[PDB]
Formats: sequence, C-alpha cells, structure tokens
Amino acid sequence: GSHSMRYFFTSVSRPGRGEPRFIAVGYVDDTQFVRFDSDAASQRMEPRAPWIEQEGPEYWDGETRKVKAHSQTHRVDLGTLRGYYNQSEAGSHTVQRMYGCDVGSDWRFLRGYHQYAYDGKDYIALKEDLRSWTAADMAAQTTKHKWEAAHVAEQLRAYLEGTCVEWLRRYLENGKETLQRTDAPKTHMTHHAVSDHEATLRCWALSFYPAEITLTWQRDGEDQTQDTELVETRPAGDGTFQKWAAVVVPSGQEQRYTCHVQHEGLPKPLTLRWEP
Amino acid sequence: MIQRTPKIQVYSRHPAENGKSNFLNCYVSGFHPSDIEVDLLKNGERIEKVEHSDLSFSKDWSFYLLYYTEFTPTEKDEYACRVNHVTLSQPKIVKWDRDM
Amino acid sequence: YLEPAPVTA
Repeated sequence: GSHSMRYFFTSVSRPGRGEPRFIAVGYVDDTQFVRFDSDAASQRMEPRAPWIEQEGPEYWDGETRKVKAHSQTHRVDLGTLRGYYNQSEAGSHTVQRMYGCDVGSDWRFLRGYHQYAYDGKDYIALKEDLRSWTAADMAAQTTKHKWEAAHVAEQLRAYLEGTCVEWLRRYLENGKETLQRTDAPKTHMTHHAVSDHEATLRCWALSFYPAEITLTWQRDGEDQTQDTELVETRPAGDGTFQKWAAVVVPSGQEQRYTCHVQHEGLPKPLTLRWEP
Repeated sequence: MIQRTPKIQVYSRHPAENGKSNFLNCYVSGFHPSDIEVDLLKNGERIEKVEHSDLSFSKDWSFYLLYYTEFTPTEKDEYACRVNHVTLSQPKIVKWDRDM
Repeated sequence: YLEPAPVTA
C-alpha cells in the first residue's frame, strides 16, 4: 500500500505570562512515533513507538534541535501575525502547521505537502506541484512574497522528495513488523429492541489498523442511509481503531439488512447479516 | 476564534465484562480552540490517574484528544466523561453506555 | 526526520 510520514505542530500564545505552548507530533501512517511538548520536563523529542528507540543519540539530538527551531519560528509568527491582523496583545492565538510526504505502493515518492493555519483558518500552503504557494488573504500574500524571494518552495521540495521519503522508507523497514501489517476489523452485530415494532441493528468494527474503513448498510442489497447512525472512527488506545454503524428496522425484517465492511486488511469485503 | 464545540464519545477499549480489567476512553474531537478540560468520573468523583494523548488535529484544523484510564467495570459503578470548553456554557457530562 | 530550517512568516 501507500504510506505517509507527517508532522503536526500547534503553538498557542499565553498572553498572561510566558512563551507559547508548543506541541509537535510525528506519525508514520496512523502510528505516532515521536512527540515534543514544551510543557514536558524532558525538553527533548521523545519516542512514542518502539521501533524509533533504536535510533542513536545523534538522531535524537538533531530532532530535538530541529523541533525547538520549529517552536521558535511559531513564536515569532504568532507575533508577526498578531500585527498583520491588527489584533490586541491581550488575546491568545494559535498557529498550526502540518507537513509530510507520501510514497506509493511502488515505494517511490507520491506527493508532498505543507500547510499552515492561523486561528483555525487556512493561511498559506504549498501547492501539489511543490513549486508555488496558495495564500488565503493579504496577510498570507505578504508571507508568500517573502517565501518566494527566499526560495522556500525549492528547499521544501528537496526535503519532501528526498530526505522525507528516505526517512519514511527507513522507518517502514525498522518498524515493519507493525507498520507493514494490517489488522483487519474484528466484526460483530448487536440487536436491541427499541419499541414493540422496531429494532436497532448495530454493526461493529473493532481492533483495526489503519484507521481508514467504510461501513455501509444495505436493505435488500441496496445502500441505505436513512434511519442510520454512524460514529466517527475512534482510537482504542492500543494503536488500533473502532467504528460502528446502526440502522433501525421493522421488527421481523432484520434479515433484509446487511452491513458491508471494507478495509485494507480485507481482501474481499465482509458482509454481516442478523439471522439467529 | 470561529469556535467549534467538541464531539464526545465515551467507551471501553474492550467489550465490558464485570470484574475484568479494561480501559475507559473519552475521545474528544472536532474542537477549536485547543484549550479543553476533560475529566473521567466514577460515580461522579474525578478519577486521578487519567492519561491523555498528545494534541493533534484533523483535515479541517479541528483538534482531537483521547483521555483514558484503566478501570474494572462492575454492575453498580457508573462512569462518565465531563468536558469543558469555551463553546460550552457549563461542563458537558456524557455517561458511558456499554454498547456504544 | 524533521525538515531542518522552518522560515518565519
């Protein structure tokens, strides 16, 4: 399958006292492997997957230095943007940044990205071609002119097409026993009477990885969305994911309904039907 | 801020069985801004040893966090998650239901 | 592996 390496950064200003809160997390696919939190005691990038622990001190020192440099950039940006938007010094603001790279099933570079938001709104982002920027407003346009003159896109493109995928490949090999295996959903259907005349069927998908999944209900082999409920895919806390979907049906007609489960770990989709 | 109120799910890691150790999860998502207070409750008392994930966010920039604790369900004990955020006039309490 | 030199906005 295809794979991704992504880094997510959040900085939130603290007008009352001190410097911004800064939180950085790194993922391979849906697996968190590192974190940095400015409030944590270590002041180091920290491992969050066993496979990254085999990297040596020079890796950890370099990642700590770089992550701190990201924190400082975000601090400066919170000040600059407060000025660009004519905002008071009294309020707390937020910057969010995400970037990363994907490789295809062929293990070659597939795409890169780099996106930045201010106060939860798009600010500036690299276009798919990795050569130009999308600026949402005149403040971001000013940033775009700066970055164009500094050849920021050229340097990022070199990282995204080169370094980023080389390291993603390295992590994929070192973490292979988890990162290159799929956990197919463990599925189950429950039944509840909700009145004298209706029942709710709930289709469960448990313990799956990666998080992407499709759960759909069919009545007599046609997709049904009315009278259904879906929850957001949620983390189990052990590295896997959970989801369910439910449908209300006339009592006695349960057998007309099937729940269809599609996942990377399932070579053919699963179909569940209430009979017993 | 534009402001987005959190979605909240309360659930066990494993199917719940009385007397068997498990984890109680409260997944908060879809919120902005990031400052959020989340407690897990046993018969309304705050649970002290609660852990949480590192802040991250989704495609729309909204935040998500998982709060969790080890616990052993029993027939008597009620569990819940209490959440406060700038979008809520007072804290929201969501009780744990075993098949949700 | 992080990118080494984030430029200010």
